[PDB]
Amino acid sequence: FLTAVSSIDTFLPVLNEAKLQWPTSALAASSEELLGGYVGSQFYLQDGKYMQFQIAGSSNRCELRQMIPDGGSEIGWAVDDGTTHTATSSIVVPEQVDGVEEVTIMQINSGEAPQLRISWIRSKSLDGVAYEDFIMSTVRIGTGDSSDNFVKTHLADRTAGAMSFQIDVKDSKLTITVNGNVVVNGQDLSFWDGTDSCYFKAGAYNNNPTSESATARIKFAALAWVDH
Ligand SMILES: O=C(O)[C@H]1O[C@@H](O[C@H]2[C@H](O)[C@H](O)[C@H](O[C@H]3[C@H](O)[C@H](O)[C@@H](O)O[C@@H]3C(=O)O)O[C@@H]2C(=O)O)[C@@H](O)[C@@H](O)[C@@H]1O
Repeated sequence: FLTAVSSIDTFLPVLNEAKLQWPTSALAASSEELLGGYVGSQFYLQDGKYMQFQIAGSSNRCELRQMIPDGGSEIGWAVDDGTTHTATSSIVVPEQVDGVEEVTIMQINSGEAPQLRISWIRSKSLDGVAYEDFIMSTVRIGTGDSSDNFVKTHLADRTAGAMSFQIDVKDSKLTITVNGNVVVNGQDLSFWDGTDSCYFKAGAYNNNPTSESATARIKFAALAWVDH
């Protein structure tokens, strides 16, 4: 028997502003369904306190997608609309099983391309330095495929305990704070000026696994998205 995330109060504010995509982008459960006790092995309350996402398969996901609150439709905002768009979370990333290589855990996405992904990464060299078992940001500065279209940053090595995140977008600039420490300040997002389709996401999006059956697993102790 699995306990529903909505059975406690911690996640109700964000569930009231999200739909869940599982196991792919096109298969969704509404905010109303989440508030109404949606539960499954893919999305359940773990140890009485974690909103836990699980997903296997290349590019599959179990992921919340920001909605207008109170039964509203899909949100779309802009990096340059004057409002500060903020996502906060507290995440326990457990040890990922063999075959899981990268798990996107928070995003800014849009109708054009992902402006930002925060992901757990098994192993990667960045700017001549090798990192392992760590949390990375990937920011798009163009629409192409080559590395010049991205800015990738080591944020923090994965910790045993919960790790806090804050993503702030204001006036075409991005700041990321991890465990209270600024790890990106004032990253330019002006390429995306006028893109009015941006939205936050969070959960587990499984990128480039080496096994189709290996299940990514991510635990949220807190998640909120706000505007101000
Ligand atoms: O050497 C590197 O830096 C790696 O980057 C690879 O190309 C990446 C690309 O930089 C980026 O991470 C992209 O991200 C996509 C993501 O995985 C999801 O599929 C979805 O969110 O869309 C993202 C996007 O298009 O922005 O994925 C590719 C990738 O192949 O994983 C390669 O250049 C490779 O050399 C290397 O692993």
